[PDB]
Amino acid sequence: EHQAIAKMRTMIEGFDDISHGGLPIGRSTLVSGTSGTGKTLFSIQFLYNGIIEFDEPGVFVTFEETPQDIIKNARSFGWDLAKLVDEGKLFILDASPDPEGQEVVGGFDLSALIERINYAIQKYRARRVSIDSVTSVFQQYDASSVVRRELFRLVARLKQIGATTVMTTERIEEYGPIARYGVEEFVSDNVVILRNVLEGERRRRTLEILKLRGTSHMKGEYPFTITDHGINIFPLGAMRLTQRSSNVRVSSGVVRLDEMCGGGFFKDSIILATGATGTGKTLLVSRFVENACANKERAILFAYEESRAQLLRNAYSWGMDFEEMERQNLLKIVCAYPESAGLEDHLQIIKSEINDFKPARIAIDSLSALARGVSNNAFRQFVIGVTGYAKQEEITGLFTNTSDQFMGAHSITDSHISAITDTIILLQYVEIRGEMSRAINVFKMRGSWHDKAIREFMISDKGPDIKDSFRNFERIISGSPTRI
Amino acid sequence: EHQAIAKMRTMIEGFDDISHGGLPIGRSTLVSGTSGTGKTLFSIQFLYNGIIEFDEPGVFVTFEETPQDIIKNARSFGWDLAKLVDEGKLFILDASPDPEGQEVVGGFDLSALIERINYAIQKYRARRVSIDSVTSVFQQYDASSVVRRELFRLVARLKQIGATTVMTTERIEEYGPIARYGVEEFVSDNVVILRNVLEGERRRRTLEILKLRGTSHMKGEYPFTITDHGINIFPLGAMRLTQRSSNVRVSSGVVRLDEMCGGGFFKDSIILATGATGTGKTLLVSRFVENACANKERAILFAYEESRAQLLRNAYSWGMDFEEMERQNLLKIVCAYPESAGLEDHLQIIKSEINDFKPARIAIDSLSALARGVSNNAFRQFVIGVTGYAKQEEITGLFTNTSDQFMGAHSITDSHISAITDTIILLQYVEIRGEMSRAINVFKMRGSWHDKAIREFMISDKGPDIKDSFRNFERIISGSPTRI
Amino acid sequence: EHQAIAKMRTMIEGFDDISHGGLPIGRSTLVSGTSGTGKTLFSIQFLYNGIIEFDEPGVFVTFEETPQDIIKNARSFGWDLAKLVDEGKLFILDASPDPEGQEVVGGFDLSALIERINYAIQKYRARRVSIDSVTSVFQQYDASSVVRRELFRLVARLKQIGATTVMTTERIEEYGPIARYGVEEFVSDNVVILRNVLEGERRRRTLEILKLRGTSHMKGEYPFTITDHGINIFPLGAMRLTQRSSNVRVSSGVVRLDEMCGGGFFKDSIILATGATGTGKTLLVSRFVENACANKERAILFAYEESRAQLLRNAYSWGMDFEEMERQNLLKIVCAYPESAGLEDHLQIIKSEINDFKPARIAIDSLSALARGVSNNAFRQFVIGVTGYAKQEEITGLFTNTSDQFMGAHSITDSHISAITDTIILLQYVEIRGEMSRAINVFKMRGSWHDKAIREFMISDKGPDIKDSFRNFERIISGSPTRI
Ligand SMILES: Nc1ncnc2c1ncn2[C@@H]1O[C@H](COP(=O)(O)OP(=O)(O)OP(=O)(O)O)[C@@H](O)[C@H]1O
Ligand SMILES: Nc1ncnc2c1ncn2[C@@H]1O[C@H](COP(=O)(O)OP(=O)(O)OP(=O)(O)O)[C@@H](O)[C@H]1O
Ligand SMILES: Nc1ncnc2c1ncn2[C@@H]1O[C@H](COP(=O)(O)OP(=O)(O)OP(=O)(O)O)[C@@H](O)[C@H]1O
Ligand SMILES: Nc1ncnc2c1ncn2[C@@H]1O[C@H](COP(=O)(O)OP(=O)(O)OP(=O)(O)O)[C@@H](O)[C@H]1O
Ligand SMILES: Nc1ncnc2c1ncn2[C@@H]1O[C@H](COP(=O)(O)OP(=O)(O)OP(=O)(O)O)[C@@H](O)[C@H]1O
Ligand SMILES: Nc1ncnc2c1ncn2[C@@H]1O[C@H](COP(=O)(O)OP(=O)(O)OP(=O)(O)O)[C@@H](O)[C@H]1O
Ligand SMILES: [Mg+2]
Ligand SMILES: [Mg+2]
Ligand SMILES: [Mg+2]
Ligand SMILES: [Mg+2]
Ligand SMILES: [Mg+2]
Ligand SMILES: [Mg+2]
Ligand SMILES: [Mg+2]
Ligand SMILES: [Mg+2]
Ligand SMILES: [Mg+2]
Ligand SMILES: [Mg+2]
Repeated sequence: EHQAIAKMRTMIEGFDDISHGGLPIGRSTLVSGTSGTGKTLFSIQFLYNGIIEFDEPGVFVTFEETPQDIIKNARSFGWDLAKLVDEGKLFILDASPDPEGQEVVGGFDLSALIERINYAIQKYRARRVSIDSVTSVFQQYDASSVVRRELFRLVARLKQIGATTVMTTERIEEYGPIARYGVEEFVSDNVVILRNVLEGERRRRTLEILKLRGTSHMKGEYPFTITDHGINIFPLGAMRLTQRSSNVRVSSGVVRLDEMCGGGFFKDSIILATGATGTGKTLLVSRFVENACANKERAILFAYEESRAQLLRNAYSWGMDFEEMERQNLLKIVCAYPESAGLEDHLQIIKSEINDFKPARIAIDSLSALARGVSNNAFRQFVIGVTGYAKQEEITGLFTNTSDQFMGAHSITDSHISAITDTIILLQYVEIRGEMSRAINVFKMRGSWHDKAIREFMISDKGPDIKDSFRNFERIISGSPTRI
Repeated sequence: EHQAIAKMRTMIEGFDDISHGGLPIGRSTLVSGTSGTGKTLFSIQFLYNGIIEFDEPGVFVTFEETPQDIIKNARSFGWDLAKLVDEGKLFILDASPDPEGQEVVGGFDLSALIERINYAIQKYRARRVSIDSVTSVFQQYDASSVVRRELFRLVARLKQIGATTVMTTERIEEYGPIARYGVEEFVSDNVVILRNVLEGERRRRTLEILKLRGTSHMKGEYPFTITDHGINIFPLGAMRLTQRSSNVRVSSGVVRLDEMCGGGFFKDSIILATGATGTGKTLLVSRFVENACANKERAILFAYEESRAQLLRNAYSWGMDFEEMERQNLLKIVCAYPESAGLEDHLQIIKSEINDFKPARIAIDSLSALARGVSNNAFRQFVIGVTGYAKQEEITGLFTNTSDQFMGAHSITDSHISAITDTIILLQYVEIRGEMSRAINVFKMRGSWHDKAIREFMISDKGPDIKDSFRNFERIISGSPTRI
Repeated sequence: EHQAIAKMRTMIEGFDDISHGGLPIGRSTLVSGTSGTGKTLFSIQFLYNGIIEFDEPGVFVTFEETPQDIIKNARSFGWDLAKLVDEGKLFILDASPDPEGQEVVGGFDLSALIERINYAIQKYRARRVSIDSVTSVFQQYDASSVVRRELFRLVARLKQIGATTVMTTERIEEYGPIARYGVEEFVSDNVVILRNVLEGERRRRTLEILKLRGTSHMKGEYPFTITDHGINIFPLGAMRLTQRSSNVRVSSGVVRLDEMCGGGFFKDSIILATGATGTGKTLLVSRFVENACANKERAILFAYEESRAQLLRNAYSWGMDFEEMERQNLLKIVCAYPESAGLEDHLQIIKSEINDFKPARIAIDSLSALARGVSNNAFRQFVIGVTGYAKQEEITGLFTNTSDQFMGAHSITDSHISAITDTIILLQYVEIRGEMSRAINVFKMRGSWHDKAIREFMISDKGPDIKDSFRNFERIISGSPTRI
């Protein structure tokens, strides 16, 4: 690796990519954020992984949380630090005050502390050190100048010993100064900022490596989630554009359509189905799913508009029995409101379910539903994310999109995802003789030829029946054609 | 223990969903909010439910409000604490100052206080403790650093006694620091934020669990309302997408309509009637209510546009007698201006009326009326609300929508709810031979077949007469056809 | 007293509707706001209304203004305080400092005053007290901490005393902290905020009951005014949708029009005349107002576009004499530019005059003129106000609206009021053979059946003459027809 600085791996999903390999060894990383951002979690996970993956003893210095609590809280992610303390791989160095205390101590303690820590490190042959809430130590009565010396002194001796350190710091504003005293930022070798931005009553956690003296790294903010497994990062912009592509074809579930697509959809492709309410995107999805099961293949249907029940009532009405699909353990239906969590979550949920089910086909009914509230920029990042995972996973995926206006829609999508998709399937109403008839169309395909006709189609208990084109009409797209 | 972190239930409607079980046992939780946000209410309702639901004795430490008052006010919600005091189930520890104050009390009190609290905890075998305004205590002449210690101490000692406590703190900026000294947030293991956000002369009460060291919890803000039954929170993002579905139909009040819908509306469905003013949605709504009492069933009509008297005058003129409807106790008309309150409130009023009247059918005349002033995201949240609640209750609901523009409308809804609804009914004006005639169209029906025609219809004393389509016109969807 | 919180009416118009009863008895209510928000006025009008409505003596404690001025000023609203002081009903407890003095007199008088006050309370059998500018007292040299103690002592004492008080406080920002020391907020049992919101060089006073401990109240801000009869608040959200409705008919003033509305306008209804400039709204208004005089009924015409003198001319050129109308005291013209006062002030002026002339009919020439500048929500809130009052007052109302664009207007009103109105009349230009001809059209009626034809009409010295429809045309609504 062409980087001048030797790094250690956090083994924290996504972090090592963001930091181009992990935390510089022998240095210290300031990890700061507002309340409940995941600082303690980040540092504990840092020592944990260190012990489990590389047998690297760790020293956890705590200034506010009690050693029992640090061990009790860790059980939230099924981590047993008590077992590690007994094995002598983890040492929690208690430096929290006692509920009786006095006044004055943040100085010689800084010298006593260093000596304490050098003892633990030497005794336990420690390779990693995280210092949780150093902020609270000189949070006794100090100014910025006194803080710079004490921190620098701490960091400096830690570097002499050779310990790779992680120091947590608190902030009050999500975007203003990096840390409380506006001094930590510059004493540290590297700086990580954990945010938890509000905006729209939802909460989005992001991680940012602001600086790493010596090497490069990914810049900006990256979304993450805390789970029963700790921190989980998606470097959405680290996603390389090297997806495998094959000319393999797969049916859509509708024979006539497959012809229209010049032999069916591609396996390695993303399909977009757009049209106004009532056109039949939801239907098309059903048929897309069923076909994956009719060939003994798994498929997931992430529904964001219809209940699990309704999805069954309507599917049966179109024939195709979903009950059996789930029993045979070939079709897995999800279902959840887009307002039940921000995009990151939705993205992460979609991924796990893709891992705990090895789907060959996936269907997200209504991206345009996920687009509610969120800003366009946030949505497209979401669309690149789903769309990208699916691609690198040889997982054919059909996406749905309802257009904000029936008849007259000038754009295939109000979100402008169009270029992100390989094959687009357009549905639309046609006002013919006082009636609302449907018309299906294969607008585009990248590897195939595809039919260029705008066929009309009817929906029956049997399903979608693709008929013929309105040859004798003008302005079909307008929605209100003229008979010529 | 060798497991995660046990939680205690607060029985506060909604909160135990948001917290994934309730408050972390053996720990304290900082509940802070600006003036009048519900901090005290929350703390009394935490003790109260702990007594009345599990018989867990409670201690209430008060620092400003007098014990007599605290009991006086609880009456507001039909809470008799004085009774619980006598039964030794609840103990109100008066720590409030006397009208003849004295200097320096930042230590004697700290341990003298715990001494008392502990004494009380042991005496009444209290399981719950809630302290009101710990803020006021060091509001004598202290700085953040001194504040941090005192809380660290108060919090630490309570832990030792093993008390599951609720601590109240006051703010000053709805989105400024979480608490008065920007320190409390980091000392507490758990933090709850209660907000009374202004915005457009209206106030919206929300609740957020910023963090609970040790476990998971729903993130973000959640709207709640303080009623005669205390705090009521609506985790609008917790409602699952597991609504029950069936092929059971229900008439509309319009037989020709029922025909166009393939045999009537589904009971388990959401219908939406859109069109310009004058087309006839308020009509379709009455014709809906009636049909619910002719089959001796109970229905509620939430009107926000026309008064109660008018709804009657116009209903009689269409025939159907609303008078009898009410007497027979099968029909209940509410009526109230959308400006009379905020969305959160309206949503609740809708629900409580559904509970006290066991409705079969429900209709909201003009969702678009409720969309006045309020942002779009707030509205959809409302629509998802009243919509899913109905869906899961087996309630057949009809929702009215008045598109901003007569003729030319390119979208069924300006708000864009058309995708959350099951069946869409479209009314529109059609300029014919210098005349303004109507038309009706069953735009979409998820489970049924429904008529695809745009039938013209007249309105008389008898009601709505759905005639034929204009099979000899072009561009009818535009309002100004072209005879051919 | 083991009952809910009992309140005491302030008799301040509107306040008792918002506060669900009035100020809670025996408790102190904080009332703060920026300079000149009506603070003093409030407390004072609180002690007055008491003396004159329930003969409850009152004690007024002033710390800055002199008793002479407090009385001299009250004269601004026709309140002879001087008299009430004599009749021992009101006692003004001067507590203002003199041009000379000393210092180091902190809580010294705070204790002495709580006596002087108790004195006058018993001495005059006082039930209501009001302390104007408590803030100015510790505005000598205190910190937030010293302020919280002094206020708690005072409030506590007055509470023991059993007095129902109103304490005045000053703010510096309309939307920042509640009171100067951000401490009063929490010390008070009730907090009311008076705001004098600037915004576009226009000032809008609003009052808000932030909290009332132990009881319910209306949330949010509320516009109010300061007139010669004291504070006047309009609970526009409190107005119920319980308006009386009848099938009585009345005449538009245009026979042919009445026929079209199927027998005329309903007495209990609101008519909206919509059209581009020149169409003729001011004509219908003229005609509508004249008709109420022909039947010796009183009617008011609130003109916001044309002057008194001009209305006369143009109306005499149409026949109808407005001169006699006024002599016969059957017609009352108003006239004022919308720019001569905020919506709040207009709405009131509209109401006051309706009370000083018992109108049976009402005409507002150009709602769209009142819509100038003001935001859309602030407008609808004015429409609903005027619309409602008229409605519950059995007064027939005709409101005019000029659409922003002539020909092609795709919406009746730009402000969207159309769903707030019972009867919609639509005037429009029709380009036929290179000439601009008119057309009248009864868009909708909630009771009657009305005509659906779009009839062209012409204006002469006789007034409006409704002719025929354009049966042989196409795209009339558009304004640029096509003959078939
Ligand atoms: N199993 C879990 N799943 C999801 N979230 C969790 C889980 N366990 C803890 N959390 C969340 O992790 C956060 C706890 O923060 P954490 O313990 O990482 O330290 P911190 O927020 O950085 O600092 P502080 O000590 O000031 O709270 C909380 O927001 C909490 O809800
Ligand atoms: N049994 C059936 N027989 C005939 N037509 C049906 C039947 N079921 C559904 N349909 C038709 O299909 C439409 C249902 O739309 P569908 O579920 O396919 O998804 P969509 O229109 O793409 O998206 P959305 O959920 O927004 O409606 C109805 O509007 C209706 O015309
Ligand atoms: N029965 C009730 N129904 C509706 N709202 C009520 C009722 N009783 C009280 N309220 C409202 O509840 C709020 C009272 O807040 P509460 O006393 O619980 O705590 P706080 O204001 O956050 O803190 P503190 O009381 O110590 O100042 C006020 O907004 C009040 O008007
Ligand atoms: N007795 C009647 N006979 C014939 N037509 C009537 C009668 N009453 C009302 N109408 C017609 O019905 C329409 C009334 O509309 P309705 O009250 O049904 O609700 P809407 O148009 O959907 O919404 P809103 O009128 O509140 O804006 C009028 O436009 C009118 O043409
Ligand atoms: N007759 C009146 N008509 C219209 N406005 C009036 C009349 N009398 C007084 N006002 C207005 O009323 C307000 C008087 O405010 P007031 O003295 O009651 O309280 P304040 O200014 O809020 O606080 P403080 O007087 O303690 O400084 C001013 O804005 C003034 O212009
Ligand atoms: N004596 C008259 N003879 C013929 N037509 C007249 C006469 N007076 C006015 N008109 C016509 O009536 C129109 C006057 O409009 P009017 O006063 O009725 O109000 P408006 O058109 O509704 O609103 P606005 O004030 O914006 O013009 C003129 O544009 C003109 O065509
Ligand atoms: Mg934190
Ligand atoms: Mg921490
Ligand atoms: Mg769908
Ligand atoms: Mg309280
Ligand atoms: Mg309407
Ligand atoms: Mg209506
Ligand atoms: Mg849709
Ligand atoms: Mg002033
Ligand atoms: Mg308070
Ligand atoms: Mg005019």
